Amino acid sequence: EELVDPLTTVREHCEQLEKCVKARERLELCDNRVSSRSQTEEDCTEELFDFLHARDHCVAHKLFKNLK
Amino acid sequence: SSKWLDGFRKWYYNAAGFNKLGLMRDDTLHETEDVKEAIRRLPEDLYNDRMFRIKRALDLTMRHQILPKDQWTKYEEDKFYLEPYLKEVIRERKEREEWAKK
Amino acid sequence: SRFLGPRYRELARNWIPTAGMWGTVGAVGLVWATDWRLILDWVPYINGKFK
Amino acid sequence: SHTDVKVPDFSDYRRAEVLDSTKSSKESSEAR
Amino acid sequence: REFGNLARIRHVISYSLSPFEQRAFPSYFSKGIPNVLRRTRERILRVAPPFVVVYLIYTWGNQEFEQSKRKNPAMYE
Amino acid sequence: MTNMRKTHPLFKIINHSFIDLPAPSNISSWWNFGSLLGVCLMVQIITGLFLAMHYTSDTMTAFSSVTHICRDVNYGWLIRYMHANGASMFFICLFLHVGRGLYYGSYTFMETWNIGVLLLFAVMATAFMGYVLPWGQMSFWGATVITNLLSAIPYIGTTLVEWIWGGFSVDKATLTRFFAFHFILPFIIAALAIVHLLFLHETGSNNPTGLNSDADKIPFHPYYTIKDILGILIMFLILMTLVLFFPDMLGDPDNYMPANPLNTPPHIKPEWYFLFAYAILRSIPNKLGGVLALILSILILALMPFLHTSKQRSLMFRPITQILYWILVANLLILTWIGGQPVEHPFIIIGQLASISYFSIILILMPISGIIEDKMLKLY
Amino acid sequence: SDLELHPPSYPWSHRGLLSSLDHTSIRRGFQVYKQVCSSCHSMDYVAYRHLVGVCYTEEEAKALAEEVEVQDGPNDDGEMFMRPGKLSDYFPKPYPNPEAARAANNGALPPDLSYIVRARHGGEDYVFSLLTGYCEPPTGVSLREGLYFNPYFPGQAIGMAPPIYTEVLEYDDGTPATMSQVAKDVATFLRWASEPEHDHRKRMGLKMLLMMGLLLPLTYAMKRHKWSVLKSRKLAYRPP
Amino acid sequence: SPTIPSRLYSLLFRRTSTFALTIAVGALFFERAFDQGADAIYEHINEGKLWKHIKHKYEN
Ligand code: HEC
Ligand code: HEM
Ligand code: HEM
Repeated sequence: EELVDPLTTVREHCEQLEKCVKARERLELCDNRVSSRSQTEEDCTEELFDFLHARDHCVAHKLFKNLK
Repeated sequence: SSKWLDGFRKWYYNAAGFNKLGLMRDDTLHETEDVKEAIRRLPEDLYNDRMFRIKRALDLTMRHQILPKDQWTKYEEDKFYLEPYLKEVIRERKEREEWAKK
Repeated sequence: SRFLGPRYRELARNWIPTAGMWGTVGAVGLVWATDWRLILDWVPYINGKFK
Repeated sequence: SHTDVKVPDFSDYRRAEVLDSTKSSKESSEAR
Repeated sequence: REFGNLARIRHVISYSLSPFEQRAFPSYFSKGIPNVLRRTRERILRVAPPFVVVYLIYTWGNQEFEQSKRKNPAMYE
Repeated sequence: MTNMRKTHPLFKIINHSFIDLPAPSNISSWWNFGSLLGVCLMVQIITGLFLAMHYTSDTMTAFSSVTHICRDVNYGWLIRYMHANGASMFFICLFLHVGRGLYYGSYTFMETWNIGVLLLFAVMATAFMGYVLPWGQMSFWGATVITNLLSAIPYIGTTLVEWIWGGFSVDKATLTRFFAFHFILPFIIAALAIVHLLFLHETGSNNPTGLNSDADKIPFHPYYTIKDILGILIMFLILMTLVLFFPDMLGDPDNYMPANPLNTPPHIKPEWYFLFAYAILRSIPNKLGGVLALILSILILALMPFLHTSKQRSLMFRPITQILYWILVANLLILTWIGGQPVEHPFIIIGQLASISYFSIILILMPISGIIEDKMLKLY
Repeated sequence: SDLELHPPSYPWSHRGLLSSLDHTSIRRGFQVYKQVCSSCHSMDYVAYRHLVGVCYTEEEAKALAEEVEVQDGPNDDGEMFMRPGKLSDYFPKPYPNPEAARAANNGALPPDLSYIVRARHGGEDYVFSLLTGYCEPPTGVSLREGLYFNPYFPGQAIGMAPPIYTEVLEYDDGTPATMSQVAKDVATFLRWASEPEHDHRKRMGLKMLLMMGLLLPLTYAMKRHKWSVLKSRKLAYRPP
Repeated sequence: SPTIPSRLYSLLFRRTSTFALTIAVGALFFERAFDQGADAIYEHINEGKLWKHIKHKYEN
């Protein structure tokens, strides 16, 4: 807890990147869509995968300079 | 009409590429038994001309080059020298096949 | 059309019995080599060995 | 005639050491 | 069949120079680049468009496959 | 004093076959691939000989033996990846060999073409059994796939698959007999290659223009000696960069797991050089129809010399048939790709149309193109 | 679902065509494997004799081989005894048979990590993404206990608990043992275990490119020299 | 006017036996020189990553 993670700093910076901002907007849209309905089989794996692809791509550009 | 067909034949003659090597249609005919009979029935000067044209085409293909556009053979000047000999050989072969069938 | 003609037709007619006998030779050899049940359970003697 | 048979010019392929017709050989053959 | 009696050739003269006396790369670029460009010009129309439509239907098939894996928002009623 | 080179019997056979052979002076780099195939065969023989020197054909010890070759044997990783990438290079050279034969009208050498087709079958069987040999997951499952596809034959298939299996599935006996066959069959390939070269030397060699090359012929040595040496050096460059930098892009990662009968792979595919036949067999929706489509799609190369309806041998002066041939090569690329991805939408219709177009081009469209090409050149 | 999440292309220190591995990173990854990953996974094709020469001194490898106890035998009366390990011994099995591994790991079988990089799509990128990609499941994805949501795992329901976190072990170099650092080190170690011939193969390739960049222009020059007789040959036809 | 290829031909490239001797001696010396140069290039590309670069920390 004392040692901050370079991983999570890069993660939050890539959240601040705007393509991932739009991806999180779709994520909350899917979350409210699924949560405001019972007896449904829809999950938010598609939007989560799109967000994770974009954000992990940003991380893969901009992570390993912080590691030894 | 016939003029459009002649023009399209000219375009195909340019697109075929054997005019760029100085060859002719009878030069580029594949040598089957009837074709070999036609070449053996050819006179001496036409035989020498054909073999020199084939040799020059092989040399140009070896060097991966073509003749200059001045020295390309033209569609109007493409002589059909092997056509009568080939037609006679085909006629004789068809006569032999008909006699063998009957 | 090289093989289509009266001389070739009658040559083929002469060669039907020989080709048919050769086909019979090949068929009998195939049954004997493979020990085919579907044929060999109809001849009298060879029925004995299959029990 | 066979006297009309003349060897064509080869200067587009020939090396620089023997490019001159008036200059003798056997002084650059070892180098080549 | 042997190298001595293959074909009958008359009145043909061949001239060749010594490899030790002529260059191995005689103007390799100046008349080498135009020859390659000429060969490409002669045989580019018969080769390229088939691979172009390979690329087109390759991209179309991958796009259609990914759209098939994409979920369809029509299950609500 | 005598000329020993053309007097000594073995020496005069070597001289008449390889040294003083009258070769066409204008054959391009596409004529290096026969010698490339021979050199690839020798490289495969040597590398597989060392792999079998350090390899055990036991189901329990096949994978551990392969790992022992890769890790413990000195440069055994180099030998194994030389073997695998040489199989990829062997099939590349085979495909370019067949492409040269189709484009430049070399199939008119009918017996040489048929011996080549038999060589192609033998090499495909050799490479299939060799891919089965490391006993990986994809090796075992591809073996089961191919043997069941053979078992699709009515009234013969079940007995033949039990006979080839040595049991009821791919197992100890199947792996051991596949090792024996994979060892022995390249020597049959070599003997058939001597037969191939013997028939070719009987008929002579073919020039790219398709004409009579006897007007201008040169000795094979030193011209094609140094040309084939340059081709061997370039082929070694590609093979060694494939071994030392990209050793797994033509391989399969699922082959690095032990063969589990209980666990299936996610997507089962054969090697990349079986992919067009795999795609057409997936395209025809019948087991007997699929295996017959595979068999006919390889035998149609032997059927090829009876489809020559043109008075020109090579496609050098045949632009319409050139376009059709390049569409055929493009369709083979599509078939390799469709064998790549699994059998889903739209790969169903893409593979079906690819197979139908492939057969239609190679059977119907090319002779019709040759006929109208002769009509356009005013031959009849 | 049926989708797969492709791991991204991370800039490893060995991703270049002439770049070798970071041997200190392989050391830290081996320490991570020994102190964390060895309790469930097996590495039966890698030994301490493989470790010596690229990561550890012979004495250090002997010490960390003798710190574990291995089963050996038989002795004179025929009884399986236990002895300290040696260099030639391989890494010890945490389970004697895969069925015991399935019993002790809630049905899931932990695969052998001697070829996992060469046997998974992506390799070390996949290993890094799987180890650092643990996240809460989204809405509508109900996962029973014993399974954890992981987007990079095919099927998205892995049977692996999150094995590494911040300060999960102590490094001997003083390197901060964060999640990303531990994952990168263990991915480098797993890449080495999958391809022990990595740096040697890269050196072979460098020598091959230098050698072939020497040979190919010169061999081409020899070919053009021999073929210069024909490529400059002139033909004349003189009929009478 | 005698150049370096001229001296090389007049001394070593004339006879086949001394040609082969030149090839063998050049093979020995070029094997050593090429191995040294390619190894040094590899070390300079991978400074600070190899075991021969990091063994001094963990030895003695
Ligand atoms: C016991 C709690 C384990 C620890 C410690 C480690 N792993 Fe593991 N792993 C474990 C199980 C039970 C499984 C099977 C899960 C499944 O659903 O199959 C795994 C699997 C893996 C895999 C394979 C993933 C795949 O898609 O095949 C990998 C690559 C993996 N584990 C990596 C890994 C590493 C690097 C570890 C050390 C940090 C590690 N695991 C520890 C059980 C356990
Ligand atoms: C192990 C397999 C093979 C070997 C060792 C082999 C060997 C050779 C060699 C050395 C040549 C002469 C060099 C050349 O023309 O490229 C040649 C040419 C030829 N090959 Fe093959 N070949 C093999 C497979 C095939 C296949 C698969 C085919 C066709 C389907 C084939 C058909 C031909 C033909 C027709 C020629 C003559 C080409 C010409 O005359 O120009 N061969 N082969
Ligand atoms: C005398 C000749 C040959 C012998 C003795 C031989 C032997 C072997 C052995 C022992 C293996 C197991 C090693 C391994 O799995 O990597 C193997 C694998 C293999 N063989 Fe051969 N082989 C020969 C020729 C060939 C030929 C001619 C081909 C293809 C044209 C071929 C293709 C393969 C392939 C693809 C593998 C799989 C390699 C892998 O998956 O890593 N082999 N062979």
